[PDB]
Amino acid sequence: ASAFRPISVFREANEDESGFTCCAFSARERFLMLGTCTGQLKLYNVFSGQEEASYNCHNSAITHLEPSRDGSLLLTSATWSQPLSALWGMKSVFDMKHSFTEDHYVEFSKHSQDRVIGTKGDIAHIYDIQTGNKLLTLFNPDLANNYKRNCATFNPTDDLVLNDGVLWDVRSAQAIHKFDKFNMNISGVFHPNGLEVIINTEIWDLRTFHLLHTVPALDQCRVVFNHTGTVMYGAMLQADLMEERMKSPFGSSFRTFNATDYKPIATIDVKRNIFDLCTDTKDCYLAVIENQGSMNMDTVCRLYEVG
Amino acid sequence: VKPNYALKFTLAGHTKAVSSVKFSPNGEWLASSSADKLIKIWGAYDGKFEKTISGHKLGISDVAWSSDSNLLVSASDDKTLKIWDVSSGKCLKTLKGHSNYVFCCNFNPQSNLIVSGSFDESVRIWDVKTGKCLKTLPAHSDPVSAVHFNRDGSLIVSSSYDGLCRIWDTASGQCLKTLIDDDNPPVSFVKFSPNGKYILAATLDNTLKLWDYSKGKCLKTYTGHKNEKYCIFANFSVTGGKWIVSGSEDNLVYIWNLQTKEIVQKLQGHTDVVISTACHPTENIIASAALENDKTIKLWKSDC
Repeated sequence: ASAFRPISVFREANEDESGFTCCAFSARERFLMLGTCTGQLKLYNVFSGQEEASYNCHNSAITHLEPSRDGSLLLTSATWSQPLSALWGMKSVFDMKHSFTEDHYVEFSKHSQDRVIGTKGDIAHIYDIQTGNKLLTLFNPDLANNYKRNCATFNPTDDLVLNDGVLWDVRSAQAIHKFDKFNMNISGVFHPNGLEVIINTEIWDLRTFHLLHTVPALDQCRVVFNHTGTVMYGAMLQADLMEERMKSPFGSSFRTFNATDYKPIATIDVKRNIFDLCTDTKDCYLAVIENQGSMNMDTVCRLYEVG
Repeated sequence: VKPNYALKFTLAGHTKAVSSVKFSPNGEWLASSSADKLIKIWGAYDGKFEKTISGHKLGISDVAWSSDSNLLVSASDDKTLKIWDVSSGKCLKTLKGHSNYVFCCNFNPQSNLIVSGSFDESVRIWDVKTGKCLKTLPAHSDPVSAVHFNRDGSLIVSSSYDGLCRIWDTASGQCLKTLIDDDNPPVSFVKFSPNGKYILAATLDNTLKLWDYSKGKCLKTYTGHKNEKYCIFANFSVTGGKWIVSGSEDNLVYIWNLQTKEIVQKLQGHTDVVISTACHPTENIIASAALENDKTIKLWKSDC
């Protein structure tokens, strides 16, 4: 994953200032879901570039998507507004199923997608998709690390949760390790292989809690894997000053890492500010949202083929 | 660069305590409201004694314009809001329906809807072109200290003495959110940040907090001033540097740095509690008004 061939681009249709703000390959083949800077969820043919559907989902910019593996459900988070996070049905007709009115970030469980885990500040809320019941509430003030950009996440087998840098056993809802706070914002993800935990630049061992790796270039990055968790992608965030002018979450470049030994592969600078990036289900494509600038945002989805 | 607030013009001629000041959406005029039942206009750079408006029987706590700077809505202690033709001062309409004093009033960006908070312990959405009351929101268990509209107009932020800051869905009237500190001190002022993501809010334990109201967390807290008994109207400052400005109950007006909470500048001079301050949309200008022991306005200009 060092070569990246442009395959197609498209901008938001009918909009002088294109407002795509996040993307995710849908379970359907040739199609990408993009949330937009104005609450909307669009459906696009990643190759033709044609817009296929449009759904007003929130009344503020969409920050995060996650389509379900089976094609039937979608999660969305927003920036401000009620609900902060919503779960949508998608089988032949787009309707809301649930809504998590205070979670500013939501994500499906990993093993069987039988639970949504949502984040509110330093708190994690697991819900149940059929009913919407809050099964758990994971937080511990004696252990909280107050990560500015915390996102509670499930592990591959749903056995564990990580939230504010604390490791939780879901069966007993008992925190089983705090990882020392070494940065102000990044809370960590579980490695897809399930053997290690990546918290900002620290790669910890999940079984011994040993430091296995220092990776300075993952400082402040969000991280995304290829489907097979053999390539790692890191885009670095940017920054709190001043009022607002619709500031892109990431800078202008991203990096690829061997997912196994964290040795670097390539640095990819697209000379444009990145809002989001995602990888497909078949390991062929990386799709990136890239601001072109205006008098204040004008983004285009670029679909790259990985090499 | 730290500010250089310089006292430019002082405005006298108010019979009693003056409670609220504002600059025009154009910034050529300064509108003030007093416990003397009067609304007055002054020269928004030079401070010139303009027209003076009248018709409210009791005191007036606060005064807001519309987008085109053509109508004020005064909120009076006679349970009344009135919309005024700024050009003539001929009261356009007298909004009616609150049960007790009306203390806070404002419009939405399309200069068509009125939002009022009151001691009747409610908030109200009015129609400016007709004056009818659209909505009665049992906003709080107590008198309602501020009401504000965001840069679009689909949210109402409200203050209350019950420590409850609150956010409202205008098009529906639903209570979108409900801020609470872990404690419950009263909140005496609230407004949106000019970028809409955030909320300034004053409380009466000498506190002034900036909030991100959808994540529900306090992102900064400025202090040092005196705010224990009175509802001082505080402001942002995004003309030069990004500041935070607010009057006080030791007859001063304190300014902190927006993003570092530090006591950047102080401005003394008044004789009583500084109850109101506004900042000119364009220029780096500070207005400030105090209660009956002063009964005057005062203007400060900064190079930044």
